[PDB]
Amino acid sequence: TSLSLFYKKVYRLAYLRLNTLCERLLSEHPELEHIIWTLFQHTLQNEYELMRDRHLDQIMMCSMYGICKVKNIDLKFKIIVTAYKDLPHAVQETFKRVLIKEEEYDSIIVFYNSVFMQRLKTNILQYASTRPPTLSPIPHI
Amino acid sequence: DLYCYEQLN
Amino acid sequence: NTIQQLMMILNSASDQPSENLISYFNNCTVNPKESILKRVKDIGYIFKEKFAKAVGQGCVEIGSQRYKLGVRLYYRVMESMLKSENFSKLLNDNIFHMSLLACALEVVMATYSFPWILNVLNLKAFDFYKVIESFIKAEGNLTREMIKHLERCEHRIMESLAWLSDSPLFDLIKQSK
Repeated sequence: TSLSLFYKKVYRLAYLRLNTLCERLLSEHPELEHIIWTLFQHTLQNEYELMRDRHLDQIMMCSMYGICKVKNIDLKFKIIVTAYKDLPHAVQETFKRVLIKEEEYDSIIVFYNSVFMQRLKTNILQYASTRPPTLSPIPHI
Repeated sequence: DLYCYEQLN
Repeated sequence: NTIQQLMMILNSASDQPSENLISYFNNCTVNPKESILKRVKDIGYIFKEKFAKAVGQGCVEIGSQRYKLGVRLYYRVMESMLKSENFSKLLNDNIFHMSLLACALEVVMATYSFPWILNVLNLKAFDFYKVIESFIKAEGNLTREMIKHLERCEHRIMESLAWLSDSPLFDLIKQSK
């Protein structure tokens, strides 16, 4: 219950930020946001150790980039990161300085290629199929 | 593939 | 400004729990009065020493004064929450008191200007987070700017501080999942 409440709050925040970036960068390709959301939510619930000493928005941006990668939608990480900066609370250190291994820090692209994408590759690849995706419910409010 | 061939700049 | 009006009232409020609060304390299967008073006193000592190191002047009175405003806000909010409602459990809960007190202190720090206060009270961000929304709901004198500040503190905890190593969150995920 406490944890369920906590996750509800986290999902609401996460989705709101997701929706803002998507409405802005994936204006065309509206089917993607709900897929990106499914990957993002799966990561928070099932691969939560990726959150340890990290930031929710790092998981968010990595999810956007990964889905658009399978969907072969041209969307550079730089473009994502540049759009990310316009979020009110957004700070560039969040993408320029990310925990990689034990106490090594690098850009979000390094975190993506070396940690996130390694961990979620099979989950992400499932979106390469033409079958109807089984999507996560969009979080309330 | 899923690799990102970008350098943050 | 409702925050300014609040500081005025706190400035005139007494330093110890009201008679109403005390009544609730006496209704507790395990009376929390002495531990509540003791906590206030222990934290006062820590806060003033830490505030003085930070700002200077070998144990500042400004720090002592800020702390008093915080404790008064803390008793006020505690009072309204209890009034709007196992008080023994609640009133005997360490997390409840320490988080409510820190939230009261954060509001005072923010008006006379966020995790600094957590370090000061040795409070884990996840434990603190639990009281934010309730405090906001229980305190009618918050300005829109203070509500956004508290909401921002909550978001910072949800986005990163609650996920720092050693956070009680991971222990909770593991047991549920």
